[PDB]
Amino acid sequence: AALVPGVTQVDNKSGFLQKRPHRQHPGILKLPHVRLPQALANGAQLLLLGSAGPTMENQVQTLTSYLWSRHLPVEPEELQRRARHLEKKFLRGAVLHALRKTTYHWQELSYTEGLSLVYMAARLDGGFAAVSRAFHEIRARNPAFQPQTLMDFGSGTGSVTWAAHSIWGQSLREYMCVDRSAAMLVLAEKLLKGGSESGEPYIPGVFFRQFLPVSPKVQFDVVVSAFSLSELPSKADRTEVVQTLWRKTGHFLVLVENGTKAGHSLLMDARDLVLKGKEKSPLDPRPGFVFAPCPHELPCPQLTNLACSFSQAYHPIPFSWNKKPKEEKFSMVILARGSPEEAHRWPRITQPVLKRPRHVHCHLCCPDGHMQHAVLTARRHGRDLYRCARVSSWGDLLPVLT
Amino acid sequence: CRLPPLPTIREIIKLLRLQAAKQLSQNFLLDLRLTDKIVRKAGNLTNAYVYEVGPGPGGITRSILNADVAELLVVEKDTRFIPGLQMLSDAAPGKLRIVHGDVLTFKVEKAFSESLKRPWEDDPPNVHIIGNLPFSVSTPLIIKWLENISCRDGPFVYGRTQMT
Amino acid sequence: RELPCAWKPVTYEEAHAPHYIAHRKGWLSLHTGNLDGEDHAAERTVEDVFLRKFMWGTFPGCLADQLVLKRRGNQLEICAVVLRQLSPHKYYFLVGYSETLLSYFYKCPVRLHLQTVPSKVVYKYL
RNA sequence: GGACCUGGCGGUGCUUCAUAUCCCUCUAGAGGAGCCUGUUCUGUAAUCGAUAAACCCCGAUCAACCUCACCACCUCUUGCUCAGCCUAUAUACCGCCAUCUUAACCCUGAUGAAGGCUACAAAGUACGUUAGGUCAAGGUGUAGCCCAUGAGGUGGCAAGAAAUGGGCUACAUUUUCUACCCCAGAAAAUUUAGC
Ligand SMILES: C[S@@+](CC[C@H](N)C(=O)[O-])C[C@H]1O[C@@H](n2cnc3c(N)ncnc32)[C@H](O)[C@@H]1O
Ligand code: SF4
Ligand SMILES: [Mg+2]
Ligand SMILES: [Mg+2]
Repeated sequence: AALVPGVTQVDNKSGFLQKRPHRQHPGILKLPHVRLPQALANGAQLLLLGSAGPTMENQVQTLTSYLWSRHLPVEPEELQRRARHLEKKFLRGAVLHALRKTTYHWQELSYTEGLSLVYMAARLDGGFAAVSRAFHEIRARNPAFQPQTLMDFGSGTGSVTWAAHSIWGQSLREYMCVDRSAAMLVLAEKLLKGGSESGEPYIPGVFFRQFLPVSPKVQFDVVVSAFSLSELPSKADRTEVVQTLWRKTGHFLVLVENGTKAGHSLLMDARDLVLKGKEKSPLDPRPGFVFAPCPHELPCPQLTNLACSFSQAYHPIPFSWNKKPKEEKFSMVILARGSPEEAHRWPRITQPVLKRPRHVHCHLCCPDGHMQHAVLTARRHGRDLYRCARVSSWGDLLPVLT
Repeated sequence: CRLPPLPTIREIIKLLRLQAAKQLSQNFLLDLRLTDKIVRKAGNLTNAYVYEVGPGPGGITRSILNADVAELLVVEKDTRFIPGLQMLSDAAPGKLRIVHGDVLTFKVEKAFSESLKRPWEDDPPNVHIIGNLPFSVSTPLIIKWLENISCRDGPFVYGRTQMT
Repeated sequence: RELPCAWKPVTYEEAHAPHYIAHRKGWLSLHTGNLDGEDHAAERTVEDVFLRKFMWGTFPGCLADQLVLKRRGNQLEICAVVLRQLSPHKYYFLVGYSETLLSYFYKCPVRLHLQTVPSKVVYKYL
């Protein structure tokens, strides 16, 4: 509960309210509709001139829905509890058949040359928008940050590399991109060279590797994993990767997944793993804290039954099936080295803001670790804070103190 | 120091625009532990001036840079490795000077300062040469430098400069 | 124990696909509503939906096969095919109950024509 | 360490052809005017925000001198009826739509790994899932505010500029108007599909 009617007041630092309107309040983090770079948009279409007919529309849709509805692989432990429960009810072959149903069949996707094109036509634009929104968080609240180095685990189509260039292009000097699939690496380099096998890379310093380097000595300023931890075959694999990524993180670790229950639970495992440091004597002894979106390091209050996701509207790459703008629903967590900058953390709006006559509905994750459904009105809370919430939107911060 | 990663053989092949692993016509030492061993056998390079020949990918260059040298002069014949060496130089400000040219014709007597010139009868003059060159180029080079030692000129204007 | 370790007969009607409804399969419900000029096809459809639900809920595990809902004027003949597992007295009790309840629900003289079979009559296997 | 067996070659090149998809080939348009929109930037205290709820009554339509929404100011409240709000919730249920998951035998090799064909013939035969959408032709509950999320009043608000995406109109001589429904008289470059 970070909203007490009549007690909580807006936080006026930098002499905000006097010096600026309410529509530009510092908790505003909304990003206008994302347009991809023309070089990327042109390159993607050129690579698809061979086959972009009616079959491709069906293929792109099938892949998009399949990836969206994927569940995390069922760990064995979950499997025996389901097995015994069905066993007691029946009282082995019958149980297994009843276990093939009511359980999710998780399969590896071998990203070959064919399925790599379908992925690029389905997730390049969507993935780019989600990562751009995540990076906007780091820029907006810390505009002095000028990273010189970046690593991207699970670099399928290079969306992270392009998004990082659009924000920190004047200071980044190295883009390490890791991806086990040869075809995806082949596709990602074509996209940097204007969609042709021969050309000059549009971004300088991109390094492509097939295996994740494992060494605490080499440490990157921004480590990014976007829509990649969901492709790992088990929780042990996710545990090992996230530990390595954190060990090689210099300032910020940006993890982004789908805005589903499977995605959100995945990131809360990684969030707890980094926060609950287990290494006895790490090379980098600095602690970790959640830079965004959580205003606390306490357990997620929405992880029980609900999820936590955010939305970013973007303009899809022109195709035979992309006409109207789309929305990218994603889950994110950003983990930063060091300690929180100050004690004046602000609630996060984690759900669409509903504007109604003279009152506004905001669902806030508060610094104390609890969600608060606040209906803000001018009479109860005040003219200033009501106007701040009137202009706020999904994924913004609410500047409230005491 | 934060130096860029050593290029891999695939990156080397693409950089040389060969598109294959058979038309390379060259061998590289892409193991930093062996290059560390070589630079260790080269002696104590603390605040020393090193003349490197035939770097290529730059494993020897990185190993020398990790040693606390004062200034590393690097002469490379192939232009295609110069961007990588320039990234290396950007990583280490002021410790790397890249020159394009042939080691068989490059003039080293002018490269370094005249204050490093010590008498012949004294100890070696804090200037070292290190090299992993093609075997078709090291024999002419050593013959040329043996002549220079006989004349106490060229790289040996500074004194009894040591070579590895 | 681990995911890698974890990872049919048909009747005549079940066997046939929909595109045989006028070639090999027939029609279960029969009424004049859908004909050109005739009215209340939607009402007859709703009647059939409720009636099938209620027959399947009143004779659980007894119906070997789908019903046949025939209509002559007011008359509503439910020609169902059932099994011989449940006792005959319960068949009679249920028949009386269902006829009376459906007659008072549709306000028409509903009737039942059960046909018991020793077991489901298989046509083939799919 | 010697000999042998099955291999896989996530294989690599050339030779020939089948060589349809895609090429060439054929038809047709798709630039330009005028207005309405999607997105961006700028600006405001504010919403070029909406009419099972207004102008508009040739087509359409914009702001209407309407009401709701917004901004700045104010007033009342035990009020209406143990008042009132459409305020949230299908991220509560149901319904409805949609996503995803759910062989045997016989021979050969000395009875080794192993192998088995010739036609004028030589061992071969047989339901769950979803921070899903929908509160417009549908329901059952659950929460909120009640000196205000209720009821009123006084003023204001009715944007500006591009680059690109889409859409609507007229665009003619093989045409147009009258009579007829065809023998009359007067006018004046890329692409995109398609067989
Ligand atoms: C779903 S794509 C991520 C897309 C990318 N982040 C983007 O924004 O476009 C995941 C990639 O990770 C790779 N991958 C899967 N398992 C991996 C592993 N164990 N180690 C390294 N890469 C892996 C796959 O080859 C695949 O290309
Ligand atoms: S912002 Fe709040 S609800 Fe979302 S993941 Fe963080 S703690 Fe959970
Ligand atoms: Mg829902
Ligand atoms: Mg208005």
